Amino acid sequence: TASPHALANRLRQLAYRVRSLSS
Amino acid sequence: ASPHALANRLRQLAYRVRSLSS
Amino acid sequence: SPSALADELEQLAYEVEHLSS
Amino acid sequence: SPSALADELEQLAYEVEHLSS
Repeated sequence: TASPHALANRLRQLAYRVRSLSS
Repeated sequence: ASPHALANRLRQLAYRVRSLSS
Repeated sequence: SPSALADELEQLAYEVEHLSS
Repeated sequence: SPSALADELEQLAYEVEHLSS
């Protein structure tokens, strides 16, 4: 199981990709 | 927040993300 | 794609459920 | 809103960071 910190960092990278979306 | 509450909020937002465009 | 992103968000949510308070 | 969703996900990342294994 990934650590809370690794999961949090993954979630921040996904948030950057969401921010880059257009709608 | 519990792991459950965070996971459910993530799934809620996942649906909203699904509805966006590239 | 947004669907691919949403799929990864849901996978992340699954993993978050395995964590503890 | 993409930026609003991103802000919410970042706040969720803040919460996940403060969980335990």
